[PDB]
Amino acid sequence: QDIDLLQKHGINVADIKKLKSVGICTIKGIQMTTRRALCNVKGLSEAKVDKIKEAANKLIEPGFLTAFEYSEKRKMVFHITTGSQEFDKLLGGGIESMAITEAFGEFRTGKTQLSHTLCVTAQLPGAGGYPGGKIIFIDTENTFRPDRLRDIADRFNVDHDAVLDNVLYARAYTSEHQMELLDYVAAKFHEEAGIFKLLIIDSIMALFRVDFSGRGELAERQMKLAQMLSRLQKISEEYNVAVFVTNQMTAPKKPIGGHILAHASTTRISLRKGRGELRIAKIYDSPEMPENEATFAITAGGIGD
Amino acid sequence: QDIDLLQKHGINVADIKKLKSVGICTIKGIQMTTRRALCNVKGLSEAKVDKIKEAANKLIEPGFLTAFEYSEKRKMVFHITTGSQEFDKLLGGGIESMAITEAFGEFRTGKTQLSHTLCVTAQLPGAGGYPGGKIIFIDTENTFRPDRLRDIADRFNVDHDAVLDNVLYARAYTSEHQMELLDYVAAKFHEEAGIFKLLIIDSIMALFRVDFSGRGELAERQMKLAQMLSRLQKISEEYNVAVFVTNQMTAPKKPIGGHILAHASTTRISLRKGRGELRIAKIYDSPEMPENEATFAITAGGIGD
Amino acid sequence: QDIDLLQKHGINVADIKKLKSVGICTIKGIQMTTRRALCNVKGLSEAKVDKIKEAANKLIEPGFLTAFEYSEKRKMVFHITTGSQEFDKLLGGGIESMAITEAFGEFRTGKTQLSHTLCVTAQLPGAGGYPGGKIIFIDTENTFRPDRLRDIADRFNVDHDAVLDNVLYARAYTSEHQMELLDYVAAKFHEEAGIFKLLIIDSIMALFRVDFSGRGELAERQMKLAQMLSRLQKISEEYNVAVFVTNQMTAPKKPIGGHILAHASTTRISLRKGRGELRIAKIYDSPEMPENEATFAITAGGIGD
Ligand SMILES: Nc1ncnc2c1ncn2[C@@H]1O[C@H](COP(=O)(O)OP(=O)(O)NP(=O)(O)O)[C@@H](O)[C@H]1O
Ligand SMILES: Nc1ncnc2c1ncn2[C@@H]1O[C@H](COP(=O)(O)OP(=O)(O)NP(=O)(O)O)[C@@H](O)[C@H]1O
Ligand SMILES: Nc1ncnc2c1ncn2[C@@H]1O[C@H](COP(=O)(O)OP(=O)(O)NP(=O)(O)O)[C@@H](O)[C@H]1O
Ligand SMILES: [Ca+2]
Ligand SMILES: [Ca+2]
Ligand SMILES: [Ca+2]
Repeated sequence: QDIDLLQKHGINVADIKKLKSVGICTIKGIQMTTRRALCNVKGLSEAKVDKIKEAANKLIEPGFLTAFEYSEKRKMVFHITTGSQEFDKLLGGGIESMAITEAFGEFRTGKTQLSHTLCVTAQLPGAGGYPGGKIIFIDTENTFRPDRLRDIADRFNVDHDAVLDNVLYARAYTSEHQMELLDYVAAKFHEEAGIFKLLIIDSIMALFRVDFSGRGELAERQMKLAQMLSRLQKISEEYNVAVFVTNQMTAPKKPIGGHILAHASTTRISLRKGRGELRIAKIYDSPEMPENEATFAITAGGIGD
Repeated sequence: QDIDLLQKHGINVADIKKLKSVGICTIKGIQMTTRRALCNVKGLSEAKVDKIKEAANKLIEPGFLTAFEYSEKRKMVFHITTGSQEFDKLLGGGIESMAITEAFGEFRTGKTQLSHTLCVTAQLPGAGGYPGGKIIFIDTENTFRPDRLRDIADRFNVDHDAVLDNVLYARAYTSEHQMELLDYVAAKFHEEAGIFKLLIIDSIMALFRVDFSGRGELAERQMKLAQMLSRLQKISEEYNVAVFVTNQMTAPKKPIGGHILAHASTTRISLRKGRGELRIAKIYDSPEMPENEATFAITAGGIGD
Repeated sequence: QDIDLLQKHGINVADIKKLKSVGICTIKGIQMTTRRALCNVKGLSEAKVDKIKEAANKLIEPGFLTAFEYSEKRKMVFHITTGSQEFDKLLGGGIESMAITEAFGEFRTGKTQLSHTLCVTAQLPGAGGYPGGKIIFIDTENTFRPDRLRDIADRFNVDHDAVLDNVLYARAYTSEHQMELLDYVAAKFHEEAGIFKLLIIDSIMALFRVDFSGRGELAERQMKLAQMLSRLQKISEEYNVAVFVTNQMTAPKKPIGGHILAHASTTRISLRKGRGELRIAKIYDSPEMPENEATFAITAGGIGD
């Protein structure tokens, strides 16, 4: 899987070290990057930059699978529960494993509360044979109170050391620091193979919208979101991890980011408020599920019924 | 912390004094600042703008902390009491130290009275080992009667010189003067390290709403509030100070500013009137605390029971 | 104070006379005015609009005063008596000098009678070293009977020429004529420096309600009250004059204007009727004084005991 099986095909050891310096840590990463981007590194000319693909084509089929064989391949996709059974019923088992899930709401609809339950409920063996692993959290506003996890660790009856130890945390201060933080996401996913299960960005555009205030330069923000919306989709397919992002709204309402975020998101969940601690969850833009509604109440312990 | 430790890591003295000219005085202040805001200072170009960042990369980890190590880091967050124990119980210890707290009410619900007690009660050693320091006050309507402090200095039994000397005052006349006044906030926070504890803006939108009309030019204000709502969040994290702002209402009521202020605020407290001098305080949009209520009295001495 | 002191700091005579053409006649008047309101005068563009502000920056500190130094600065605030000692005791010395005071009542509670005493009692040297000066009156219904002053001039034992000569009068016919009348208020305040002490608008909303209907176009008024409620607060701070407005009521009662007037008013006095010629005065929304009551009488001579 890693860049070590290419040595027994023709590729020398002087190119392997330079290949891992750019970011490529997997064999699927060589087939996910174009030749133009591979020729932007000093030490590998076109002649030698095309020879690595020849050895990368004899490892995996560049062919056409039958759709019956593809359903056998799509049984490694897991599903992470939310904490409430009516809401998992809405998403069709929970949060998908090779996709990007978005949630947007007004201001108190429970977007940080949904992300705090997933830091606990994804370390627990649930349905479909899902074993449970560690969790990366990237927070952009400030809202990662770790004492809130010790409320949700009690209703699942797990100890507080093993639930505060499998969560890794890093705050991005700006959108460039949000960009450079995904290098350490891949470097942590690769050296610990298969014991990371999801990745949370607390908000993708708390830092994007603020930097580019001007209307005139707005277009570039759409070639810089498009960097990390496909960077994020490629990370979820090499390492088979879920991706959960949350979004804010603007003013009679619609989320921020427009059509690029709405296209690149596989599943969007709208969140609005009911009486007291009840909230409503509708489905926008899902490939399988229809537009239905549910009801989750924010309790001491996060999402419930 | 401050910028002399870059000098031993490859940066000459020739470019430090221009980084102190825009406003950056902290190692974290370069991590808060983009590579975009670092190019429009005249005299720093592209192959030399980068080497400050990678020499800032050796002072700090750009890594991923475990959440158990983050709880060890979040013991520098203090809590400032309000003046009444039932109301501190509602907020969970008082006013948080790395966040933005908002309070809105109708017209006599006690928003200026709550801000006048915090100019006295934050100079007093309270719970959690909070030592007590000085206070910045930015007032936008007119309501900073300093003789009201000499009513609240008596119920805590402190002398009147030491309670009128640790409060700094400046009135913003317009929203641009509100913007340029935060430069002197950082320049005062930096030369007196650690002996400033909070920052009060008496109202954020007494001046924002007036200059503009209605939907004629709605956009210019939501990218100009978004400047000083993240300017204010960044100041609270470099220097570890609390931020307390108050808000007005409009007409069956909801505050002014909409979703940008409602998103950027970590904690909102609604205030409404009871019989006589009793008021009610509900919680809107908190990351830890649930929606409860409490009663406080506006006595001679500010907030009481 | 006035605009000749900018001439010695780099500004030619060519651009002073156009700043005196929009209405700005004071060094503080440039600090009250944005860089936005300074561009729509034709003949002043972007690289030259800025240098007035930074040359206004050397006349004053843009800094932070200690609150002990601010109490030394707030001894130029005077207090004008009402005519009765029990009612001055309620307001804490009388009518404040850098604020907006509102009085509302049912229909015969004595709002015009209170305004007729202040045209006499403010020309008399009272408490706190208040010397006494001239008075601007803006009337909106019709009720400025000048023979009523010659009843109140007798109980203070002053002659009738010197009490009918220091009162200037102008009736606004509509709310736009109410708006354009504040230009002559500033032009009269500036050429006679320090010998004007208050400003009375007989009712702010006798004219702001006739022009607009119901809910169909409610907004065009809020954005237009908010013009002259901050226009009026800015006039009171450049020239240090009191502002007294009166308000009407509607139907179990509350005044007209809602939350914008209730926020922008520093002190509100409710007025209701007792037996015969006794009235009651309660305090709504004061920054210093508590909610108390004080009966006053409407005699031949206005307000008494
Ligand atoms: N411990 C708790 N118990 C019960 N309710 C809580 C608790 N903590 C927070 N809440 C409620 O959860 C809501 C806040 O949820 P939250 O996920 O923070 O929304 P949010 O979308 O992140 N707000 P924002 O980031 O500004 O958009 C509020 O209604 C709180 O009252
Ligand atoms: N010294 C005092 N003792 C008792 N009550 C007081 C005192 N000073 C003010 N009050 C009361 O406090 C209330 C005013 O509180 P305040 O905090 O100024 O409200 P506010 O929201 O700032 N008004 P506004 O700025 O126009 O929206 C009124 O009911 C006053 O009667
Ligand atoms: N010379 C006087 N001597 C005694 N009482 C008087 C005299 N002139 C007027 N009054 C009384 O004072 C009151 C006048 O009320 P006024 O000052 O007009 O309040 P008002 O609220 O402005 N009325 P309105 O303008 O219709 O809302 C009435 O009760 C009169 O009877
Ligand atoms: Ca949140
Ligand atoms: Ca106030
Ligand atoms: Ca009248």
